[PDB]
Amino acid sequence: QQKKAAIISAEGDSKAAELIANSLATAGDGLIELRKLEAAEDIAYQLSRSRNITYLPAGQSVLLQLPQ
Amino acid sequence: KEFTEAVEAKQVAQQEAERARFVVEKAEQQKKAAIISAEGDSKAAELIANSLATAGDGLIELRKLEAAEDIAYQLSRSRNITYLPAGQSVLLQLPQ
Amino acid sequence: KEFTEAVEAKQVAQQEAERARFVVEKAEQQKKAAIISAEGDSKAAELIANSLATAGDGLIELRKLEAAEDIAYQLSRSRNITYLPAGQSVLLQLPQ
Amino acid sequence: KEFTEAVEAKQVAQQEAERARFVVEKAEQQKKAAIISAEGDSKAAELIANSLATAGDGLIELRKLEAAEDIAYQLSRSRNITYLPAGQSVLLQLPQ
Amino acid sequence: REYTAAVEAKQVAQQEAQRAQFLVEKAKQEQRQKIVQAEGEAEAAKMLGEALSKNPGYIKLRKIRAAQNISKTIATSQNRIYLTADNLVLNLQDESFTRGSDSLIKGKK
Amino acid sequence: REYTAAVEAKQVAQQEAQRAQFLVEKAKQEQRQKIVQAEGEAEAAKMLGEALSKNPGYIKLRKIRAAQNISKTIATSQNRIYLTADNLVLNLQDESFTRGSDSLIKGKK
Repeated sequence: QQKKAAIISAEGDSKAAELIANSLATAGDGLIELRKLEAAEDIAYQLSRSRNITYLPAGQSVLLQLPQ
Repeated sequence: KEFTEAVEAKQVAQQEAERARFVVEKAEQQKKAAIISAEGDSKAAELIANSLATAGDGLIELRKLEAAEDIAYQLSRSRNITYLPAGQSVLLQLPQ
Repeated sequence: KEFTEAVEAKQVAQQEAERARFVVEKAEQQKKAAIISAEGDSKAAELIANSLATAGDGLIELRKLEAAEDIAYQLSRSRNITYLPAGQSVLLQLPQ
Repeated sequence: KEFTEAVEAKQVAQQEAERARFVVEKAEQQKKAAIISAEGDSKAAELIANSLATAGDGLIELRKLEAAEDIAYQLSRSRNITYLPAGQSVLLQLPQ
Repeated sequence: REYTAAVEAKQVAQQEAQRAQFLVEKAKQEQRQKIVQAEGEAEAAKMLGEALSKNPGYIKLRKIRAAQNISKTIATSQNRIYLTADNLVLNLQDESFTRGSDSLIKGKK
Repeated sequence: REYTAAVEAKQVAQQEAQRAQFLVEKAKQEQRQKIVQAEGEAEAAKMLGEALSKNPGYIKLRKIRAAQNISKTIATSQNRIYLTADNLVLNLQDESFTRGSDSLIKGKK
């Protein structure tokens, strides 16, 4: 039974995927980003409760002394 | 007095010998059944292995998600969480 | 005090030298036993070696992944376990 | 006081000199015996060296893996011991 | 003490060399018992090789799932292990975001 | 104090030179015994060398299982430590994620 409609559970998740995948491959991170903002509100409240939020440079020979 | 204790230890060793006889038999049995209990959990593994050797990592993407919910609730307990770089010359000082 | 002790040491050493010829015999036997037990471990090991050599590094890595769960299970029954990426220039500085 | 002390030292020196000549002979016997206990060890070592030279490094690394378990068994009966990468620009610190 | 001990140990040594051949049998049995512990391990091994030496697919996925399970029991682990900046890319906006998430590309994996 | 002590030492040193060649013999027997102890160690040595020096299949898997017996023993291990990060490759979303263990393709390993 899980053969059948777990392949199909995939098919659901995985065509949500397919269409986003063609979406972003053609153009780029469109709703990943708009919902980086909307999920900023929501999920980065879930991830602002994330206490020691810290950012970091890159694109160079960035050498890190991260928290003790 | 100590002679009785030494004899008791010797008898304990002999009883371990008998227990090891029955471990012989238990060993026959889990020959069969541990080989094949492996076979079971491990063939879950066989097919996931082939499915992914063909394409790539499918199920812990979706289960980064599902097992995020569940066992990364069991990780939302994990007090110190950071998230690694690589592909560069990364260099580190860390928590005491 | 060294005269009687030396005489008793010579006598005990003759008893122990004959007993120890027979203990070298016992040691050959006990090494059959210890060889075959350490080789319970290590013949399990050689059949694992054959499995991973014929089949490849499958459970080389996957007991390097299943038993890698042991790292997260078992590292910090202490309090200062951690690691440091390679292919890089880490500034390793162990905790206090 | 040094007068009587030094005369007593002279007589003690005579007895100790003859004593110690024969202690050197007894020590020829005891050097053989100590070479022989160190032979227990070192001749286990001859046969191990022969074994590993003939058969590669199997237990060179597997007492570095199996008996490397000893490292975890023992390193920490105190609370400030560690084991830490290199092949990097490791700039080691050690703790209080 | 060591004299009577030595003589009794020599007689007990004859009977215990007989029992030591018996021990060789018993230890061949323990041989089988640990053979089989690590040979269930080895059944996992033989098949995981045959299914992954082709291409390490469940080994890709089980680096992922062992990283996930290692995290998962890092939860209870006090260990001051860490991670660091920029792979699970939570530089959520980045090229490295398309070099940790698009790192899933085969060839980059 | 040392005069009679040294004279008796010379006499008991005649006796103990006899008993020291006798120690040659007795400690030779304990030498064979200790040889045989560290030579069960050495038979582990032989066995594992012949088994796993041609190609470390289980010495690979024992790097593994003995790093995990070490870290089945890291419980006693108060030890502060450092593995390497690309060892546990907690680089889940990375290019070098499965440079670590697509080394399952032999040659990288």
